[PDB]
Amino acid sequence: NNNIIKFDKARFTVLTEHLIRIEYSETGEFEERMTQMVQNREFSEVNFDIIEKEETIEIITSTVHLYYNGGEFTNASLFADVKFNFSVYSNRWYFGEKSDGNLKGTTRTLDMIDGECPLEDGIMSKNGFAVLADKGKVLTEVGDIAGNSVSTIDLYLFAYGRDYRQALKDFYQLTGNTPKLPRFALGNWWSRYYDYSDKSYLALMDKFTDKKVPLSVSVIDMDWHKVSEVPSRFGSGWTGYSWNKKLFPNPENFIDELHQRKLKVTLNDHPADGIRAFEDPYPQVAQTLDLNTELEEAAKFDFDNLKFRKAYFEEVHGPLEKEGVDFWWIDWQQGAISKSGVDPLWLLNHYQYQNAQKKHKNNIILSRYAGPGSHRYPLGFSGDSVISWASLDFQPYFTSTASNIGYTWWSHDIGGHMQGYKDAELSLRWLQFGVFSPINRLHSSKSEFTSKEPWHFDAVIEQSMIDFLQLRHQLIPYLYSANLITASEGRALVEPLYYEYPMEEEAYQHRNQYLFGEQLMVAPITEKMNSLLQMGSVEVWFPEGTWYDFFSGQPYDGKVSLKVYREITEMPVFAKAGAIIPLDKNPLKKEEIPSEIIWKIFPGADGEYLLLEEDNETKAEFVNGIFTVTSKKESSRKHTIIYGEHEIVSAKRGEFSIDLNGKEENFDWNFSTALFRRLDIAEISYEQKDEILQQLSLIEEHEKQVAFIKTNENQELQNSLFELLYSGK
Amino acid sequence: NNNIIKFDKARFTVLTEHLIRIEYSETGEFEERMTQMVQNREFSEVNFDIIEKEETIEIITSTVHLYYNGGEFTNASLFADVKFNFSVYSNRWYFGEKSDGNLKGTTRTLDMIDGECPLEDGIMSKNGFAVLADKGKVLTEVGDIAGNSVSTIDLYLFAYGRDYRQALKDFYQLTGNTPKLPRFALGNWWSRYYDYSDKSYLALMDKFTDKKVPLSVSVIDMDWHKVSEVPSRFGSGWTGYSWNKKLFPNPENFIDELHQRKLKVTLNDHPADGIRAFEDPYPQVAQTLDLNTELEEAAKFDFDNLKFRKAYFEEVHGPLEKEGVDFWWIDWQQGAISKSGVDPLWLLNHYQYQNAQKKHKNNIILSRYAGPGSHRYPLGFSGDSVISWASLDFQPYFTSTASNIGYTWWSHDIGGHMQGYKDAELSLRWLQFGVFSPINRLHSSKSEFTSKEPWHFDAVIEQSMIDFLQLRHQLIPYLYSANLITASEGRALVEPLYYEYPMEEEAYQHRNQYLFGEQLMVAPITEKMNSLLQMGSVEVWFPEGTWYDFFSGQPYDGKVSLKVYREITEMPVFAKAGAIIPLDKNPLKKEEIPSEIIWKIFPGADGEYLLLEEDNETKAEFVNGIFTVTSKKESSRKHTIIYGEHEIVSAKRGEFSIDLNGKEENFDWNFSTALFRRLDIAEISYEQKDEILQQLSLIEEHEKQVAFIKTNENQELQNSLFELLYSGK
Repeated sequence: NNNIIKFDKARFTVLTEHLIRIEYSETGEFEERMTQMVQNREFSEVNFDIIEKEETIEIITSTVHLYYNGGEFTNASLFADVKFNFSVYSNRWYFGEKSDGNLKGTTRTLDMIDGECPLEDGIMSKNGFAVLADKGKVLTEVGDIAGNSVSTIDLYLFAYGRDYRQALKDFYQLTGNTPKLPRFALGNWWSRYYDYSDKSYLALMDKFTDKKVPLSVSVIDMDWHKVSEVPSRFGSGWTGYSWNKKLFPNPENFIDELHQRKLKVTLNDHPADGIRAFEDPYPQVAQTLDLNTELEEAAKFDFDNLKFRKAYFEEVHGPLEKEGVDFWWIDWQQGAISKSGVDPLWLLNHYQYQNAQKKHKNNIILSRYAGPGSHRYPLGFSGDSVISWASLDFQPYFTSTASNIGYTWWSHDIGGHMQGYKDAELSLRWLQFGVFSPINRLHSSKSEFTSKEPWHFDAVIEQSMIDFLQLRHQLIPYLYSANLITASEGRALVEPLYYEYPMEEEAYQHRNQYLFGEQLMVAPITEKMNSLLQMGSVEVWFPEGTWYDFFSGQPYDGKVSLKVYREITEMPVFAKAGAIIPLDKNPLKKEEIPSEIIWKIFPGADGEYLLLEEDNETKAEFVNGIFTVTSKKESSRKHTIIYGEHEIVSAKRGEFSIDLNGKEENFDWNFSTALFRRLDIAEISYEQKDEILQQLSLIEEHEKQVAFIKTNENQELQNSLFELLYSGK
Repeated sequence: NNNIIKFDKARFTVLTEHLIRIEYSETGEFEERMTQMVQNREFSEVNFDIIEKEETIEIITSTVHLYYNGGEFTNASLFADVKFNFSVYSNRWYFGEKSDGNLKGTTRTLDMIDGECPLEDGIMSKNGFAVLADKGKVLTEVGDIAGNSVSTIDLYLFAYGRDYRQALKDFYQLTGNTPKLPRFALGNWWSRYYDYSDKSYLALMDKFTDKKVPLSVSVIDMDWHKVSEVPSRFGSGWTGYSWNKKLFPNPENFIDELHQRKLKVTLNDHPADGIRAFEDPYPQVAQTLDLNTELEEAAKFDFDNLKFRKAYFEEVHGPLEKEGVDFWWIDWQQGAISKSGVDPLWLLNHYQYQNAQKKHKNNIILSRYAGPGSHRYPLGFSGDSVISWASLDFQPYFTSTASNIGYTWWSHDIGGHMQGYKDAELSLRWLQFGVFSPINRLHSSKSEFTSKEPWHFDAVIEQSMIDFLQLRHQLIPYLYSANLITASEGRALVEPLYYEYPMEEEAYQHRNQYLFGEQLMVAPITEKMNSLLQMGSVEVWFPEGTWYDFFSGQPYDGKVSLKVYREITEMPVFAKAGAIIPLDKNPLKKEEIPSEIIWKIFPGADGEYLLLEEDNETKAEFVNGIFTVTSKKESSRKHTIIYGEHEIVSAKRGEFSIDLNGKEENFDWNFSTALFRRLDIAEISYEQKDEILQQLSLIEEHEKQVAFIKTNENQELQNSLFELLYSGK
């Protein structure tokens, strides 16, 4: 290509104006094969300039000067200046050195993490550049490990400035797009490390139905297989591939019952102790792998070994798949050691994801993060988080930041995995976040005390959990459409604020705040409520424009940073004037695609929404007060229209256009009602409640209502009252 | 041997079913010579299985699968699975990696340690396996350093599960048994970093006698030699080999006076500055080592050098030994550097222990820990601990954990060495521990304020210290018998609870609690007393069975974890029903072996005790209430029998049998007396004392006495009263 330049023992490939591959080869041969990370180096031709001398080369694009002075790559011989002024003297990359500015990415797991842990770098930087080292093995054409690259140094310099979305799109072009998820992945999952029987698991699935909680996925954790029944001469029962016949006497019939309830079924797989001589598949595996059965030779876990992988997929998983297991939960915690030097977690996710496509279209796994490019193998499984306010407070930041290395389908144990402390409000706050996260999978530890069942809790917590779990299914149309946008356009469902607002300092100062698809902005509450107010709070940054609480219609004039207060049953989620959000009208109804969609419109601006589905595209447009719905293909689907407060049209078939210029724009939300409710629940003096209600009702001028609350001795009560006055301004 | 297998460049030796040597050699030659650590690889033949293929080998014993995949040893090529289920996924050893579970061992020294310090691994693990790397030099047949092993990797995989005592016995078979100590080592030692004269040292030894404190050892610290009198051109006076003639004008006569008092004598040796030209032995050493005397060439410390070692033993130590020095206190603090790569501390302990056997049978040194196998050179000397409650609180755990690397004769500075803070109760608690430790050596810093003399303190502390110092000499028969059991059977005097109770979780949760020989269980108090109770406390785990306070007879029904309270003058030490403890009846009487033994019997079960002595074995048996004493050889020894409370037989000669079925089984200890004493000393309100005494006397039902104390506002007083109610149940 004209986009390739060789100099001394180095090779430079200008992939985009903002992305340069940098290689070193001792042997004069450079690597064309794919790697664990890189799937594609075919990019459209771009313009750049070169200054090539006897001893030095300079490559010049719109955004970077890359310099190479010959010899081995050192911090002195290989370095780059960006053509940006985001910093005073952090604008230079030096080979092998770290600079300030990296917005971070993700890490393997939250196992044993109570609150924060360190993250790896991503490709996004406030200073406009990042280097992504390719240290992986080469692949063959069909995707097996081929050994060591002949490019013994192979780097990708990203110099996208603060065009983070383009950086991520081009990262997906280099490393491969995220595959499409199946719609079932986006519903509620039930999971618990608990020794259910077939009977008690079905009873619980039937109780969810009776309780009006919709589920898409039934997880069965490790007590599906033998555990205490494993003789100790074999080691533990952590790894298992044999049903516990007491609990599951007829596994296929049990899985058939979950399938009749329209559930997908996954089993926990702890692979590290392989297939030992007590296991039901051991005689077949022993025959295939020529094991010494009289010395009970184990088929040890070895995902570098083609014959082992084949026996694992065909003879260990295969029989369980025939019984109706839909996909695999790979729960790998036993380290990064293999003879090849490839992390066994990477070998599991890569080969198991590929194997899962044989039985079902667009199938998934559930496994931990295996490094850059491992987004090709959804879903992410963060693991054994400690049950704490601190863990919840980290998790939104964790989730949105992961988009910076393209890993956009994290599934967290909703409510936390293990250890930690009981607090029903923590459980409820965690579920609110989970509903507005990539995947909503309830899971817990082996404790008798950690079930995430809503009815574990009091009547208030129970009803709120059921409400949010129903909301998750209402959101599946929006989630599935965003999923197809991830797969086709390389846009994350969960974005940090700085993707949309890269030049706004406040977009970097609200770590737990994020965009959720294109129409919603979420600010989860991740701190225990103030008992004096009976409300939790978070500081929300409202960008320029008019924003509405998604639930209440409470309005906010951006741009402003404002502390917002919500009761434990309520979550801060916001939509702009002109937002159009589809919702399943029948979230409890078992059906492949919604028979009815609610179009929820926020007045005050034009807008539009494209609902992508398996077999259709439906465009909702709101222009000069006219709402129009059209689709590629016709269907019997019935559309409901909600304009602000009011249901305008109920269950109307086919394409149509309705004029909403006539209709009531304003939500009911009003200062006086909200004021009365905040004062009423507060655990403060009745004399203070009486004085605040009286004075805020009597005082007419907005500035004097604010002066009145400014004298209040309760500082947090001032901030709560200020939120209502700001919304009522 | 059939117990030897070669594969690729590796050699495996199956020493036991649970112990495998693993070697790598580039040259095809493997090491048969002894090392600093390993003295013996002759073990009886054992059965095991092999699966040997073209590219891999598996060795299978009753407890482990060892795998080697060929090539250099890496975490991928060399690894082992244990045949135990003590953990879910910590059952695999990987070459060069650490696993969870190690119960730890010991470290060189407590120099400058205030409380806890990190310890090295031992051979014991809760998960059932440990690797002990042999990184030492090879020895010649006679025990000199021969250079580098030809086994450039040489490892010992221990896979004993929780059979910790067998692991330790087989470690002693590999590394050599601990030698027998001499009986004098087990008595009280006096030491102080203080510039005594011959006259003032003898006066102090005569004051111990007048004060009824028995001593076995007289330590003379570094002010024995010139210190301030050393010209500064030579460096410091820390190293010295020349008597200070002002303080010791006639050293042999002074040592003769200590010998007439039946004391053994040791001098501090700081070896690091060698033999400099001012020293009394320098002219002889200079002649032997061909030094340049007109340039005052020093004989620098060089224990790699055969001629230096010979001149050190014969011409430096030899003259002081002729004056009557019995053994050497090696106080080495000057680092681990030598030309050979052997730690100078190891060279000192190895060669000085060997040299000490020339002048006396079963002689000792006193020196810091020099790594695995250095138990062959007793005694351990932990050094310059900081005087603190924190240091004392670490020391029992430190001492029992050291058994896990076979280093079972730690001598700690009793009361702490230096710095820290005055607290007479800390001094008394420390001496209580020391009496129930491997060695009871009182020692202190150069301060005018840190003497460990009992009469330094008030009359209460003084009497209690004298009482415990007398108890140490009463215990010498028991200690000397345990010493011969260490030397002959490889059983530690001090064991962690988990040696006896490996499957009891509570045996891992009482770090300062230990077995002391086979008949006593000790729970030292290592925290300042609660001034409200005037008592200190420790949580004691009582194993299954009936236990008695060794001192009071207070009973405890196991299994239970119970906080116990003792006045500062009292120590928690416990014996089971059926325990038989010999005691010297005449601890102040200077005599080589006790002329009279008290047999202290705890009623309620059968038992037995074997008293091993220099020239006799005496068996005490208690079966169906009949007490029998027999011996290999006859003697004039007189036996006293104490059955629970009562002296049954006084000063009876020879073999005999007495029936104790007739005699009073029960101790005097009673709830009411103990209750009155705890309330009486407590610094609480008299109204509370009156109400507790009245209500606990009136309320008849045990459950209602416990309910009454459960309402007490003083939580620690509740726990103290609960201990008495539990013992009275």
